[PDB]
Amino acid sequence: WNSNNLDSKGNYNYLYRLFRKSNLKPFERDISTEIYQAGSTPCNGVEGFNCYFPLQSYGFQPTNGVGYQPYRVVVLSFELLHAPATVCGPKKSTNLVKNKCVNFNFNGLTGTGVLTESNKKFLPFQQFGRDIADTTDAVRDPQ
Amino acid sequence: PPAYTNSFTRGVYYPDKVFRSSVLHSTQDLFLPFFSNVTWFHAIHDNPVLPFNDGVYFASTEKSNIIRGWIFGTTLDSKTQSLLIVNNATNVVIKVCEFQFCNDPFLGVYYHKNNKSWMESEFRVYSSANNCTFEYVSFKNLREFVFKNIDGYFKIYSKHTPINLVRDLPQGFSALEPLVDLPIGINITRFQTLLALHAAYYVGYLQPRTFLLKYNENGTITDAVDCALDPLSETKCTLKSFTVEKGIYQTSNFRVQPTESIVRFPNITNLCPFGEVFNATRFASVYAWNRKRISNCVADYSVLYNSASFSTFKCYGVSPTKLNDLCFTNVYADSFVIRGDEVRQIAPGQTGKIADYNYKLPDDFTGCVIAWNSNNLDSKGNYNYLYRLFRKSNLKPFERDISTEIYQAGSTPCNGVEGFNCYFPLQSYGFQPTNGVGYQPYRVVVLSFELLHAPATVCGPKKSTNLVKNKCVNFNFNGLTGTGVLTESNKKFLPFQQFGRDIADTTDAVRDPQTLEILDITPCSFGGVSVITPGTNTSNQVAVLYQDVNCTEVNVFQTRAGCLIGAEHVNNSYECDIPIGAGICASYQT
Amino acid sequence: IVLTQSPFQSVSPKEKVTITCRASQSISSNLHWYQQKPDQSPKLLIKYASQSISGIPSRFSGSGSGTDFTLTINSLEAEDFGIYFCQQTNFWPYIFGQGTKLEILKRTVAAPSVFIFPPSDEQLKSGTASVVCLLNNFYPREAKVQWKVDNALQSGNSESVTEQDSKDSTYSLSSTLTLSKADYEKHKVYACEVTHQGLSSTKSFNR
Amino acid sequence: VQLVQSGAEVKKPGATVKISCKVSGYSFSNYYIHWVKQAPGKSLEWIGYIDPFNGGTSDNLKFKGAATLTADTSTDTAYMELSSLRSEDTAVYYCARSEYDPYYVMDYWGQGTTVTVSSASTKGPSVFPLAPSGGTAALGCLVKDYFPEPVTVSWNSGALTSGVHTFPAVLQSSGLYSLSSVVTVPSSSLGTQTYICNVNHKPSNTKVDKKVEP
Ligand SMILES: *[C@@H]1O[C@H](CO)[C@@H](O)[C@H](O)[C@H]1NC(C)=O
Ligand SMILES: *[C@@H]1O[C@H](CO)[C@@H](O)[C@H](O)[C@H]1NC(C)=O
Ligand SMILES: *[C@@H]1O[C@H](CO)[C@@H](O)[C@H](O)[C@H]1NC(C)=O
Ligand SMILES: *[C@@H]1O[C@H](CO)[C@@H](O)[C@H](O)[C@H]1NC(C)=O
Ligand SMILES: *[C@@H]1O[C@H](CO)[C@@H](O)[C@H](O)[C@H]1NC(C)=O
Ligand SMILES: *[C@@H]1O[C@H](CO)[C@@H](O)[C@H](O)[C@H]1NC(C)=O
Ligand SMILES: *[C@@H]1O[C@H](CO)[C@@H](O)[C@H](O)[C@H]1NC(C)=O
Ligand SMILES: *[C@@H]1O[C@H](CO)[C@@H](O)[C@H](O)[C@H]1NC(C)=O
Ligand SMILES: *[C@@H]1O[C@H](CO)[C@@H](O)[C@H](O)[C@H]1NC(C)=O
Repeated sequence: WNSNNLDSKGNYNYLYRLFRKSNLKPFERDISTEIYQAGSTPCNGVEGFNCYFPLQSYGFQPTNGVGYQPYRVVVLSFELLHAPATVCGPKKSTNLVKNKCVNFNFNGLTGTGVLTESNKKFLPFQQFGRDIADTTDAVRDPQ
Repeated sequence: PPAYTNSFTRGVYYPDKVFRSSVLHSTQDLFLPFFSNVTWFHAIHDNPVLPFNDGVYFASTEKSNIIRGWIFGTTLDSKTQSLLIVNNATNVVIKVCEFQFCNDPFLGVYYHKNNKSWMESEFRVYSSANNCTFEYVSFKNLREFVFKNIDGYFKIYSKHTPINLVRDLPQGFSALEPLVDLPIGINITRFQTLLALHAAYYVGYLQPRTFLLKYNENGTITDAVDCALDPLSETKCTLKSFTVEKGIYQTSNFRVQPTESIVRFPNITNLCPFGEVFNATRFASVYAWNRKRISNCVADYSVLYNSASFSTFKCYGVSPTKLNDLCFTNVYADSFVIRGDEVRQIAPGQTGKIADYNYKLPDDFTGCVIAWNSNNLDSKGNYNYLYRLFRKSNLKPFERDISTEIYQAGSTPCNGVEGFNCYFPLQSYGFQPTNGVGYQPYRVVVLSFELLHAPATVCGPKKSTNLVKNKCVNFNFNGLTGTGVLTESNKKFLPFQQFGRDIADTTDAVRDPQTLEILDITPCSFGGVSVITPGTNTSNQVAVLYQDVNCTEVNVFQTRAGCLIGAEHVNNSYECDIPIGAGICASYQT
Repeated sequence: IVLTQSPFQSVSPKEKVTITCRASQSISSNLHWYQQKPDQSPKLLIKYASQSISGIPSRFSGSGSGTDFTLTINSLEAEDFGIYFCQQTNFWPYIFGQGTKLEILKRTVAAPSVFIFPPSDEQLKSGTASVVCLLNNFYPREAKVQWKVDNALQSGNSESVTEQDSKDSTYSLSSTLTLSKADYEKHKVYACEVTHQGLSSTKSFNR
Repeated sequence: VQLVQSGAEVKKPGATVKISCKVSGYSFSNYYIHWVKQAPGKSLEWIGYIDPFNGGTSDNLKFKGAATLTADTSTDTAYMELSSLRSEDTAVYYCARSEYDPYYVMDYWGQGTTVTVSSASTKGPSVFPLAPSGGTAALGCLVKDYFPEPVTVSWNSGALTSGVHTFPAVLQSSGLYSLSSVVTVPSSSLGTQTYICNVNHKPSNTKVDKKVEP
């Protein structure tokens, strides 16, 4: 969404990296204050010819064009399935029914089967069971 | 000094939360390889930084349980979060709390009073704590952890097991379940444990091995087999079995990797038109100048040293000397003659009569600009070299403006004729030999080369590999690339020809351009690996057969079927038992 | 693309010295001359070969003809003489002259001032002995230090500085002779001979 | 008007050295900077001229040190780095102002940058007195076994000036340096006024005091 009507006053406190010696890996934050060195001579930490401080900040004015109007980008990041669910939709845990064909979801794990009582014995930290075929054979009622 | 020891089988864990039973499940994950070399430590009478690598297998044998703490992270100045772990009197206590580290954090221990060891306030690791993005609270014995960062997850696996050995990691196998899983996300390149100061402990380094795991009926790992460990274990990874029955098994393949490379272009024959630019008869004008494609040429710049040479030699982008090593992609010589003072105006970001109007270098320009006097030739005067006095604005990057539309200072239309407020935009330099040194005509050539990111047409002044024989190399001949064993060969080309070939159209023979000679080619080696074994019930010893190779690139023996290793040849002849190839048959007995 | 200059230029006061800058193959209209005094950055006396910067003596002159450039200084003065360089111009980067050391003779001749000092009582404590012969105020510059051990020459441990300009237009110099503590006490006389123009002196002391 | 340079850097063979020359008193961007080396007892050797506005350079081929001239816009401080150092590269490095066109003069330099590429490490001097024997007495402090040059010996920390004559150094047979400094003082003052030398060797960080008595 646009921060142009609030953050822009412009605003030098919102800064970006103009140079990096490579391209970032996923969710890799570079907090290093190292100058970008474009020469062979050591910058020694200080600017000069072929020495540029790679971290630059666009001044964001409300008069700046739509291209320069600062936008606040929040990227939601979620892990999908196979893991215990913390963020959950407006779905409250249903009752459980046995010996009857049911669609189901456990902890985000989804499938369709006939849920029964079973005597196979998990180790405590475990979640799923599985069969030879990499099917989901046996699950533990989380609650 | 850090002393090593033998990891044995320790460091296998439950790679996820799945349950299984009586199944042998291959998995590929970061592990502590079997029998790897493991660093070893003390607390006696010692807690250095260690590289975090991709993770750690930590273990500490204990009686009095002195090794209670861990400090992880990149910096240790608090610029990040540093995970902290403090185990206090059996109470798990965990923090990612950020604080400014002291060099030598520790725990205090005082002898023999009502509070045993005391100094459970000792606790100077640092000045003070600021941010906490997490919080939690809660030789006889051995304690074993595994610490690795993935997906912002620092995972902790543990076994608290008793042992009887004083000296070293007990030899025996039990596998680690996940204790916690704090997804702080903070990276860790280094760490420091935390000790109680009046305790042996280990550090291995996780590595991306492939294991074959045995989940028992209860769903516990009783066994693991490291694939890359050795010949016999590669087999079990193919069969998904812990008992490999008698007989030969193809497991893997080996591809002999090449030595370095061979780039070969014929000498002296591929020459770039540098003189046809530098020495060109009449340079095009500065307002319309010659852009001559320079490509597909070994750089001749080394001949340029002996000559009348240059009023200036100026390389804006890169070093002029490294050109010897610097092979190009797009080189376009910008050829024109100008008045003396205006070689100055030729440079990225210059503002002048040349730079703004009849010729323009971009601000990002990279290349070697080259200017020299024509006062000895182009001067006689000479009005033929002409310039652009007027333009509506500055030029775009490398703008060639020939436009002869009469420049107009006023709004009243000139209709394309000269007069008041009507000026011919293109003015000529008269060149008189006695003109000032800044009025002398200078012959300018601007080489624009793009440096990297593209395949190379202009070849470096050297850019030449010597030639090697009978040794697998990765070769390039006159743009032909291939990897093989280059040998002498008797097959005789026709003169005009280039490549020999074969029934498969695959490259077979080649001709060395710099000196004509007929070189064969040959694939690397290949052949499959084959593990000849008696049943794992009899022995764990195996004899490896490299198929269809000569024994170099590897107790060795050469066969008809390939290079055999680890089986003693026998002149006696018995019944064929384990069939190998071409009559060679192996058996286990003496 | 290569230019050479006169190694040395010996002349007498008021006389005109001319120092050639000889540039092989093609030469350029421009050239620049560098006066260097010892242990100092050379000083630019000439521009385009045709011009001297302000404050530079107008007695200094330079020019060129054919491929030859010449540094011509009229009426040399005792402060003037120094090392000379000439720039190449355009034609790829500039090879300066090999240097031209200018001397001005006719200065008066005087004997070196010799002060010898023995090895200090601190030196002998650590086992080194240096008999130090100190030379001042002699012209022109040559000296040969012959150390007389008793009456015998020392053909070893003979350290004599090279002669250089002083601030007085004299020449200051030093001669150091290293000996062992025993050797310093094993001989009667340690004599520094300094032979100047064939006329050397002596300053040997007894332990 | 001024060219201010980095200090004397002494390095090993195969090491690297970068060296600054700062511009003040004139316009930095308007003037290129030549760079001229003078080897010991040798001629002016031109390594490169640089531009303030552009980061490219023309390089005399000759010695190859991967030499890159790098100036600075804010400090007007022109670096010259010489890498892949060799014992030949021991020399004085003169930054030299230039024009912004074909015209090339240097009428003003820095003082020059003395640099030593040597496999021998810097060593501190061993200072020793010289005892005084027309009514005057000559005493001095003999400095021996130091490296590299120079060394500035004073007397009474600038309180004793008249009579102090600094004699040029010599590199003796062991690969080390020797100098002498003697002051000439009257013969009545002996013992009633303390005479003290203060020895300064910059690369080796050596400050030593001594007292000269009869
Ligand atoms: C979860 O909460 C319910 C309350 O309705 C309780 O009956 C159940 O035992 C709880 N299970 C766990 C694992 O906390
Ligand atoms: C074992 O230690 C030796 C040095 O003692 C080292 O050469 C070797 O690489 C180590 N093992 C492994 C698998 O790296
Ligand atoms: C252990 O640590 C917690 C704080 O992390 C503290 O409250 C507690 O008193 C400590 N000791 C014991 C015995 O729990
Ligand atoms: C599983 O654990 C139980 C302990 O309750 C033990 O009796 C049994 O032998 C174990 N089974 C296997 C296959 O290890
Ligand atoms: C141009 O010709 C001259 C001789 O007239 C020669 O020295 C120089 O190398 C030539 N340059 C090129 C680029 O061919
Ligand atoms: C390569 O150079 C050698 C001598 O340097 C010469 O004999 C040979 O003919 C050259 N090859 C070609 C293709 O010109
Ligand atoms: C195979 O090994 C098992 C033990 O794992 C043993 O009991 C059996 O006797 C062996 N059989 C043969 C034929 O070697
Ligand atoms: C192996 O190489 C040797 C010489 O290197 C040769 O004599 C032998 O015939 C080769 N054998 C095979 C099978 O290539
Ligand atoms: C077989 O006999 C030959 C001699 O005829 C000998 O060279 C060879 O080594 C023998 N083979 C073995 C496996 O001992």
